[PDB]
Amino acid sequence: LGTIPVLINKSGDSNDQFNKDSEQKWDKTETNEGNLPGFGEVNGLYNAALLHTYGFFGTNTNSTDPKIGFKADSSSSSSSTLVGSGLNWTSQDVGNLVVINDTSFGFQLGGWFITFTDFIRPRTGYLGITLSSLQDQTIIWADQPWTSFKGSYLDSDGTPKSLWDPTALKSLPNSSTTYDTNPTLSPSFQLYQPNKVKAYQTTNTYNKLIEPVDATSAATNMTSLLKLLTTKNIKAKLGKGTASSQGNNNGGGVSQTINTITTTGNISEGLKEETSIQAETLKKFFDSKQNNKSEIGIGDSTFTKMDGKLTGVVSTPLVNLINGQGATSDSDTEKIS
Amino acid sequence: QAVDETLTPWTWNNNNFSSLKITGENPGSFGLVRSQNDNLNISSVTKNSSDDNLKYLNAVEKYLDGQQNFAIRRYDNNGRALYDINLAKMENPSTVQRGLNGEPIFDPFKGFGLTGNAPTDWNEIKGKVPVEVVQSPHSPNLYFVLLVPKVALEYHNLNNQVVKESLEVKATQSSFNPTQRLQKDSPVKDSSKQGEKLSETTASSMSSGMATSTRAKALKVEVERGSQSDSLLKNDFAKKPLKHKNSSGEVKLEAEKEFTEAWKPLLTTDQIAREKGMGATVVSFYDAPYSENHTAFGLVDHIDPKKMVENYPPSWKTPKWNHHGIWDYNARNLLLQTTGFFNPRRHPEWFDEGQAKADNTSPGFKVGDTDHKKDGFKKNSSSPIALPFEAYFANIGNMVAIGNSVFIFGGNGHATKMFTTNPLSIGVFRIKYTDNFSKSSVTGWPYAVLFGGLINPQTNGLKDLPLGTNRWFEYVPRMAVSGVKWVGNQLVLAGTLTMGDTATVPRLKYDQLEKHLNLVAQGQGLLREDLQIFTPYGWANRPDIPVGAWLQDEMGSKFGPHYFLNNPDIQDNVNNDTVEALISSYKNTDKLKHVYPYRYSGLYAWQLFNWSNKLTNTPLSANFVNENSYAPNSLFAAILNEDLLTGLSDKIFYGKENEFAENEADRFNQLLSLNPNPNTNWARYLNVVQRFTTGPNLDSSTFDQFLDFLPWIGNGKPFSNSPSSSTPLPTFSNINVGVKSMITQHLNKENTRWV
Amino acid sequence: ANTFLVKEDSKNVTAYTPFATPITDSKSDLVSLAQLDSSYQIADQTIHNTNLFVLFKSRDVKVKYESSGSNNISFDSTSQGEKPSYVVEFTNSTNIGIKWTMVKKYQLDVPNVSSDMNQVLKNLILEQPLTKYTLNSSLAKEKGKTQREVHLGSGQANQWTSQRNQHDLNNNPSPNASTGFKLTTGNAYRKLSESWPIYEPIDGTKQGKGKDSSGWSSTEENEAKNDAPSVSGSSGTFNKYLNTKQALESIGILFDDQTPRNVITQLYYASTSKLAVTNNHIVVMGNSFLPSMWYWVVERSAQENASNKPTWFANTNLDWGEDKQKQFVENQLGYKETTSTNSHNFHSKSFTQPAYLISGIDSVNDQIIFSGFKAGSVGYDSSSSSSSTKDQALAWSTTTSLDSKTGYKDLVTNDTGLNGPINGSFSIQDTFSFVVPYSTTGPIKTAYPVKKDQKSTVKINSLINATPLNSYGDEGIGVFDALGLNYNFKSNQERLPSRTDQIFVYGIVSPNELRSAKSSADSTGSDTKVNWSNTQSRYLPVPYNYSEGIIDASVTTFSGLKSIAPDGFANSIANFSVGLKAGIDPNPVMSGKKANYGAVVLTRGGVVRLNFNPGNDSLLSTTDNNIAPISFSFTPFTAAESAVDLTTFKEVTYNQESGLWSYIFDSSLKPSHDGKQTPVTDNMGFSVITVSRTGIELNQDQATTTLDVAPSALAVQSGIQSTTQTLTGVLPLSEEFSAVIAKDSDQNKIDIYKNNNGLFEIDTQLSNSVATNNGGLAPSYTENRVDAWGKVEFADNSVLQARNLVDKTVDEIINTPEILNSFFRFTPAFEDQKATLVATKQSDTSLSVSPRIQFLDGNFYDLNSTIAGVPLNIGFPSRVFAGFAAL
Ligand SMILES: CC(=O)N[C@H]1[C@H]([C@H](O)[C@H](O)CO)O[C@@](OC[C@H]2O[C@@H](O[C@H]3[C@H](O)[C@@H](O)CO[C@@H]3CO)[C@H](O)[C@@H](O)[C@H]2O)(C(=O)O)C[C@@H]1O
Ligand SMILES: [K+]
Repeated sequence: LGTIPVLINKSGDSNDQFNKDSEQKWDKTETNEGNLPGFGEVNGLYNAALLHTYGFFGTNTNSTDPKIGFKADSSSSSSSTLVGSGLNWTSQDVGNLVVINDTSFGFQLGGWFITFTDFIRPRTGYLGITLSSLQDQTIIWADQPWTSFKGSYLDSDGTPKSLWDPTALKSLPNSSTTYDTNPTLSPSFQLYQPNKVKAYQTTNTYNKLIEPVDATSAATNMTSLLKLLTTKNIKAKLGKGTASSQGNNNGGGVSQTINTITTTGNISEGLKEETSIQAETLKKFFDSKQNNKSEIGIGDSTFTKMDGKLTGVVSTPLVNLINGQGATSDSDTEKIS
Repeated sequence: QAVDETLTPWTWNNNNFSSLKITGENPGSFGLVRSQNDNLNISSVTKNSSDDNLKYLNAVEKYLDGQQNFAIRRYDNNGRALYDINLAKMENPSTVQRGLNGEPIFDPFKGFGLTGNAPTDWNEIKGKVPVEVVQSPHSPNLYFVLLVPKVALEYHNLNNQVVKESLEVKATQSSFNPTQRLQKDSPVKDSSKQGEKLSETTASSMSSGMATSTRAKALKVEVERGSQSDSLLKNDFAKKPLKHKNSSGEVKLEAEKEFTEAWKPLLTTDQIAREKGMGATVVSFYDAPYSENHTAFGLVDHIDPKKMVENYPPSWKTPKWNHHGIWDYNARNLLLQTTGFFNPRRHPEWFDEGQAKADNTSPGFKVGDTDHKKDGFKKNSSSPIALPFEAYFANIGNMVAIGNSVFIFGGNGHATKMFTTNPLSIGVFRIKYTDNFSKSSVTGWPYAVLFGGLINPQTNGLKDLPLGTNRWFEYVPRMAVSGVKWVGNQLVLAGTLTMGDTATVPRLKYDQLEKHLNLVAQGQGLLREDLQIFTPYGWANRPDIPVGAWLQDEMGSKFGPHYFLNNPDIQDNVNNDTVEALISSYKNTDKLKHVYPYRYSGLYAWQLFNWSNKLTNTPLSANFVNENSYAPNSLFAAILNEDLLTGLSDKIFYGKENEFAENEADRFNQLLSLNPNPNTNWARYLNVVQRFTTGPNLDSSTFDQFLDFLPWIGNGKPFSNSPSSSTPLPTFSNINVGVKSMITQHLNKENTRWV
Repeated sequence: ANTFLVKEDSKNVTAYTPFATPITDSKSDLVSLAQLDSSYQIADQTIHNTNLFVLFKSRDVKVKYESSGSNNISFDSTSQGEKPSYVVEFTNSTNIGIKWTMVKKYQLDVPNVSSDMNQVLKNLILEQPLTKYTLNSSLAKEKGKTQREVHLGSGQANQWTSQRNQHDLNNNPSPNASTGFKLTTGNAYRKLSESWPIYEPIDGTKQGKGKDSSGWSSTEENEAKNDAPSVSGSSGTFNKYLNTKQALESIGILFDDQTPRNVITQLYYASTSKLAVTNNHIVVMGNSFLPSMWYWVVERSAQENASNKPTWFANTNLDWGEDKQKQFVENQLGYKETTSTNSHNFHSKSFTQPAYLISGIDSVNDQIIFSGFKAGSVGYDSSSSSSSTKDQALAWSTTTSLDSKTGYKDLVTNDTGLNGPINGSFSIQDTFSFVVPYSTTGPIKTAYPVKKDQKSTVKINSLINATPLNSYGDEGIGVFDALGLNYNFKSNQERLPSRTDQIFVYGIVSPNELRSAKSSADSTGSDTKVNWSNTQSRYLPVPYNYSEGIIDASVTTFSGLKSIAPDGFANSIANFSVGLKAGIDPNPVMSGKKANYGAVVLTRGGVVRLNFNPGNDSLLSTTDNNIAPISFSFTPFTAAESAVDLTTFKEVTYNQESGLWSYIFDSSLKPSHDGKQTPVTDNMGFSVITVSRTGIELNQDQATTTLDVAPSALAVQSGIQSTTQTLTGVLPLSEEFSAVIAKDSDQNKIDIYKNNNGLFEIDTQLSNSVATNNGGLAPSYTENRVDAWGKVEFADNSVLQARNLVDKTVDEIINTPEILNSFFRFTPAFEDQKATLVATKQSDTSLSVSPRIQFLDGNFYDLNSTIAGVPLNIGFPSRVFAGFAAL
C-alpha cells in the first residue's frame, strides 16, 4: 500500500532544510554523520534509506530537491516526529477475489493486483506470489484513491482485468473554508506526538541506546513538522499537490495483469545454499534481474484508455460488457434456426 | 415489467459486486442498475438537536425513494437485457405456488405458478436496495439475493454533523498542538500506603542445593479463599501501592470529561433488530428467461444482528476484563491503556454508546474497593460487545451457496468506514433451507471461534504469527474480505486480516511516560497505528511482573534487582553458581508463588517470542494474548471445509468452560484447558479451515530480501537501491549494510565454524 | 459372511444382520464349545478365510518361577491352576444360520528358559503396573548419584578435569549428570516369584519402598493399609497412598482374595491378550497394560495335542532404524564385562530389548504387523556390604545435544549419551538448557557409571519399568524427555529426540521371520536368535499440553509436574497405545502395481499411520535420510478425541469398502472404584472414533512410485457417543450410516446414526423405521409410508393402453428394464437410496413386478434375500400388470 511512516527533524521550509549532499555519509555508519535515529524508528527497517526511496531529499521523485529529512547532531538537544509517505491508500482497500483456473486465483489491493498462483499445489524453488502495479500518477497521488476503482473481473481471453476513472475522485468533507487546518482528517493522517532526544556522541555513536527526554512542551520548537503531518502539505513540498502532477486530464479505462507462463516465479537459483547465507545468494540472483522483474512475477499492469465515464461492468461466460455496452450479433450462430 | 434504459450498471464499494453469471440449464447474467441523475442534495433532510437518529434515517430513506431508482435486470448470454426488476415498482408481486412435496409448480413456456400474494414483510422490503446475488448449486432455477437500506450506499453523502469522524478536527485558534488531547501524567508511590508491598522470603527451602549470596531474596505472592461471604483471606495480586497523578484533578480514562460531543452509532444493535426496515434481508427467488411468468419470489429472511450477537463468546459480555485479571487490569490502567481485550477507547465501532463508554470502570468484576481481599469477584457488566450500524454493514456482503444453504462473509468495510473509524467483517452469517425448501433458518458466528484450529503446519509461509488462541476467545480476528469462491474443487476465502497487537507486547516502566509520548498515544486510541516502533530504553524487565512488586528500587541505586529498565548488556549472569540464590530454591505451591531477584532483559523479538499470541503445533495452546489490532495488518487467504460449513448446527452453545474465574482463588489455580460439557458444541466449529497463506513461500532474512525487491508505487524504484563511492543503502535487508565480520567472538564462542 | 459378530459377554458370540437383529440360534458359548472350563474367557478373536479364530485365557491360571533347576517357568499343577491359554479355530458348519463347530485347538505353553536367561531372570525385577489412577508424582523416583560421585566420590569437581581421563570420561562437561534413580523409595519393583501391592505411592520420591520387598512387608505395608483401606460397605484419608485394587482387576491383574498373584503369572495372563492369523501362522502378543517378554508363533500345521512355545523379545533383534539406535537401548540395558563375576543382566549375556508394551497385532496378505512402546529396561546395582550406586537404577537421558547437525539421520545417530550420562542442567551465557550444548582437546567421551575399581566386585542386574520411560529421576530433563520439550536454538528449532525414553516400535514381519521365531522358541539348550529386519523405532512423547504450568523464560520435575490429562489417565508423562489395525486401501492403484495397505494405532494425543510398500511387503522408505522414516506419521487429536478415555478401548474394526477404521470405547470397562476407593459413576455409555487416510498414497500415477512425504491418518470423534446407554454393538453399515445396539434399561434398542458432512447424528425417524421389525430379522414394509424401504407407488394398469405398451409383448417388456422402471414412482427415505422392479412372467398376457430396494448398508434386498442362508421375508409387494399382446 506504500504507507510505511518516516521519522523527521527537518522540513523543506526556510532555514529548516536537510540536504542530499554534505549532510549524510552512507560510507560511515559508525558515527552521527550516518543519521541513524536509535529511537522512535519503525521496527525491522532503516529510516534514511526509506526517506531516499520516497525521495524526501534529492531529485529522486521531483524535478528539484524537497530537502525533508532527519539529522543526528552532537551540539544540542533535538526534536522529531513521524510523518506519512505522501500516499493515502489503506489495508481495507481490497477488491474482488477472482479465480483464473483450477488452482490459480488473485485480487485487487489498492494500486496492485496480487495472485496466489501456487497455494493449492506448492513446489520447491517457487515464491508462490505474483504482483502487478498501476502506473497512473493522477490515481496514485489522489486524496481518497480507492474511490476511483470501478471493479475487477475475469476475462474470456484468459486474464484478470480491472476498471479505473480519474474523474471519479472528490474533495475532503470541508475545504478549510476560513482557518489554517493543520490536522486535516484524512485516511493517512494520525496525531503523531513529539519525540525529544539528547545530543548524539560525535564518535562511537551507537555503543549505547539513545536517550529520550521530557517531550510534554516540545511542540513549540517544531511547528513546520506539525504542518507536514497532513498529507496534502507533504504532496505540495514534493510538487505533487496540484496541476504540476501533469499527465492525462481524463483517461479512464481498462487495466490488465502481466503475462505468465509455467516458468514465471521460478527462483530456484536464488533458493537453497551451499557456500553462504540464503538471503545473500537471493540478493545476487535479484541484482542482475532488477531491470527484468516480470519473470519473477513482479511488474506493472498494462492499461488502455476509453471515451466517456466508467460506472461498472456486467459479465457472461463468453464476454464482459462495460457500462452494459459491448454486445455483438453472435455471428458464428446466425445460420441455426 | 419490460426494460427501462434510464437505469445504468454500478459497483458497490463494500463488496465490489455488480453482476452474477448464471450457470447450468439457462445461462446469462443478473446485474445491479441505478438512475443516472445528478444533484442529490441529501443535506436538505434537516436534522434537529432535540431528537434521535431513527426518524432522520427513515426521512432519508423516504427522500431517496423519491430522488433515485434501483433495479436488478436479467441479461442473455451475450449481454442483451430481458426484463427490468425494479423491486420498489414491479407489478403484481407474488411468492411461487408449491406441490405437497414442497416443489414449485412449473412448466418452462408458462413459467412458475404464482399464489397472487406477496411474501411476508413486503411493506418494508420494498424500500431496500439489492447489493449481492448468488445461485443454488443443486436446485434448478433457484437463486438468492441480499438487500440493505439505501443509506448503506449513501453513507458518505449524508450530512457531516451526524456522519462524524471518531475524533474532532478542532478550530485551532491557539495554533495546533497534538499533545493537548493526550492523557499523559505518570503514576507514583502512595504517600499514606507504602507498607502493603510484597514480603521478602525470610527463609528459602534447600531443594538439595549448595550455593549462597549476599543479595536480597525473592518476593512472595499468596492467594486463598478463607471462610468470609464476600472476601478472600489473601489476595497479593490485588495490592495497589501505586496511584495516579493529580494535575488539576486525577489523571484517568473518564470519557464524560474528554468527549464533550461523543461519537455514537447511527443505530444500536437492539434498534436494528426490532426496526425491521433498517436490518439487512436475504430472499430466495425463481427465474426463467423466456417464460410468460418469468420471475417470482420464494421466502424472506432478516439478517438479524441478535442471531450474531447472542453467538458471541461468554467473555464478550465483559470486554474490559481478561483471564489474567486484577494485576493486568491495574498495570494497563496505571499506563492509561485499554483494559481487558476489546474496550471502545480503541474500538468504538462495536459498542452501542460509542465513545461515551471509553473508560476502564466497572469491568463486570468488583475492583477498586478499600481492601485487596475485597476486590476480585464476578458481578453485572457495564458494556458488552454489540453489532451497531457501522460494524453491521461491514459484516454484510461476500456471499456463497453450499448444499441447501447460503452465506454472508461480510465486506471490506467501505460501506461505513471513516478516516478515524475502522468497521470490518467480524464473522459469517448462514441461511439454511428445510422441508424441501418449504421453510428456512438464519444464524451467524465470529471468526474468533471458526479460526480456533489454526496451527503452524497449515501454512507454507512464515511460522509463529500472532493468530493463536485458548479456552477464552479474547483474541478477536476480523477482516476486510475480498470474497469467497470455488478454486476448482476447493472452497477458498481471501482478504486482509487483524493479527493480535504487536506494538504493545513490550511494556513501560511506570514513571517514564513523559519521555515516551508516542508509545502511550498508540495505546490510547489517539494514534490508530499497528506498526511496531523501536522504544527499548524505557521498557520493564518482563511484561508480566505484578504491580505490588514494582516499588523495590525507587532510587535506582541497586539497579532494581527484581524490576528495572531493559538494557541488554547489564542482564544478571546466571553463570552456574548464581542460580541457587536467584531461582534454584524458590518452589511454588497451591497458594504460594514468587517474584525473582533477577534482572531479566531482551530486545523486540525476545519480547514477542515470550508474550505474543503466537501459533504453535497444537490448537487452543496460546496462554498469552495482549490486545487486538486497530486495522487489518496481514494479508490472508484460506482453504475451507465446505462440508463442515454445511454440517455444523445453526446454534453454537458455549458453557462454564469458556467463563472467566468467578473469584481470585479459582484464578490462582486457573485451568488452562477443559473438555466440552455434555450440552455444549463450540469445539465442533474450530476446524472449518484446512490451510492458510500470508505472503511469499520464503524463510528467514530471504523474506526481507523480497521486501527489498518490489518497487515503491510512488516512483517505480525497488527498496534494494542497487540499480543506481558514496552510494545509498537498502532499508529491509542487511546484505551490504555496514561491514562483514566473523561471529566467532559472540555469546558461547562455539559451533560457528561448522553449524 | 453378510453378518457382524458381537461379543455379548466373556463367553458368547452372536451373529447380527445389517438390520441390527440377531440371527436366531446363532448365539454360542465359544468357551463351552472349545471344551474349556467356566474359568476361561474370550480375550480376542478374528476371521480368517471365513473361519473364526479365538484366543481364550483363564482366571484360574497360576505360573511360578523357581530360580534353580532349569524348567524354571511352569504352571502350578497343585490345586487347579494348570490353565494355559488356547487359540481355537471354529468353522460355520451349516449353510442356513450359524452352527459354530470346533476345528483346531492350540495350547500356548510357558517359555523354555536357557541357563544364560535364568541367570538374568534370577535377579530380574519388575515395576508395579501403571493404572488410570497413577500420578506424575507416583512414577517419580529419588534422584541417584552424579557421574562424578560414582567415580571420584565424596570429594570435588575441582579435580573433575584432572581425573575424567583416568575413568574414560575425556572432555565430559557433565560431572552432575544423573547416573539414575534410587530403588529404596517408590513404585514397588518385584522379582518373578513375588507379588505387586494394591497400594501406589502419591509421592514415590518419599512414599514407596521401591525394590525394598523386605522393608515393604514389615514396615511400610501397614502404613499404606491404614492410610488407604480397601472399601467394605470404612473410608480413610489417602494422604500418602492410592489403593488401585479395582483399577488393577480392570487391566487384567489376577487375585487370591485381596493379594495379586506373582509377577510371572500377571506376565503370562497379559502376554495372551491379542491374536492374528495368516495362511501359515497364529501369532499371540500381550496387552497395552503390562510389558510382555514373549510372543507366540504357532504353526497352524501343529499336531492336535502339542505345546506351542513362545519366543523371547530378548532373543528378537529389531532394526531400530540405524545400528546406533539399537546400541543406545542395549548400552543402557546393563553393564557388559569379561572382568566381572555373577553380575548378570540382559546386556551382559548379549540379549537385546527384553520387553514391549504392545499396541496389538494384525495380518495383511501373509504379513503380521505389530507396534508398541519400548518398555524401559536398565541395569541396577543389587550389591551388598561401600558401593556408591547401591540399590540404585543406572539410567540417563540420551537426548540429542543442541549443536547436532539437523536432519533426522544425524539426530538419531548423534553420539550424545551413547555409553553413559551427559545430560542435566547447563547455563551457557544466560540461556538455560538441560541437553549438552555440543557433542577442544579431542572428542567427548561417555562411560557407564560403574567406577573402574568396583568393575570386578559389582552386581548389576536387569529391571523392567511399567511404562516407556527408562529414567524416573526427579530432575527437569526427565519431564522434558517425557513431554517432547527439548528443542535446539537454530533457524528451525527441530525437537531433540531421546533414543531410550518414550520409544515407539513397529514393523511388518514376513512368514520366514515368524519361522525363525518358532525356531528361537524350540531351540535345544542355548538361546537361538531372530532378526526382524522390517521394523523401525520412533521417539513418541506424550503431548506437553496434557500438562500445566511448566517453568522456563525451582525447575519443574515429575514430583511437581501438574497433569490436566483429558484421556482418562491421572499421569501426563507415560505414553500409551492401543488397537493397532491394518487395512487394504479400496482406492485403485495403477495396473501392474499391487493394492496398498496401511495400519493405524491410537497413542496419547494422536493417531499413528504405519505405511507399507505392497511391492516387496516393506516399510515405505525414501532416498533422503534428512526426512524421517516415512513408514510413520503422527496426527494430533483435537479436544474431542483427547476427551475419550483410552483405557475404555473395546474393539477396532476396519471396513474395506469405506477404507475407514472404527474405534469403539465402552465406559462399562472403567473400574468400580478410584484410587481413593470412591465409587466410579461415569461408567455408562460409549464413544466411536473414525480414522481415515490423508495425503498422497503410493502408486496413483508415474509420480507416486517415488514418495518423499509419509502418508498419515486422521482420528475424528464421529458424533456416535453416549453417557446414558449400555453398548452391545456398533455396526458400521456404510460410510453414510452406523447402527448402534444398546440397552436403555435392560432390553436392546436400535439407533441409526447418519453421517452429515463428516459428523454423525441420530436419525430418530430412520431409527424407528429400522427398529420396527415386528420380531422379524428386517424392518417392516408399509405401502403408504416412507419407511426403511422408501416408498413405492405402482402405476395404474391403465398406463399400458395410454402409452400403447399393449402392442409390446410380455417378453419385450420383461427385457426392457427402463420401460418397467416407468411402472412405479419411488420416494427414497435417505438421499440416493435406489430401487428397481424385478419382473416375472405370469401368463401370455401379464407379468408381476416386485421392488429391489437398497438398505442403509448399500445392498439391495428383494423377496428372495437371505442373511446366513435364512430368508429375510421382508414383505416387498408384487403387482400384476396385464393386457400386453402375444405376438
Ligand atoms: C551438567 C553440568 O554438570 N554442567 C556443569 C557445567 C558445564 O561443564 C559447562 O556449562 C559447559 O560449558 O560446568 C559448570 O562448572 C564449570 C566451572 O566449575 C567451577 O567449580 C564450581 C562448580 O561448578 C560447582 O558445581 C561447585 O563449586 C565449584 C567451586 O568449588 C570452577 O571453579 C570453574 O573454573 C569452572 O570449571 C559451569 O557451567 O559453571 C557447572 C555445571 O554444573
Ligand atoms: K414403504
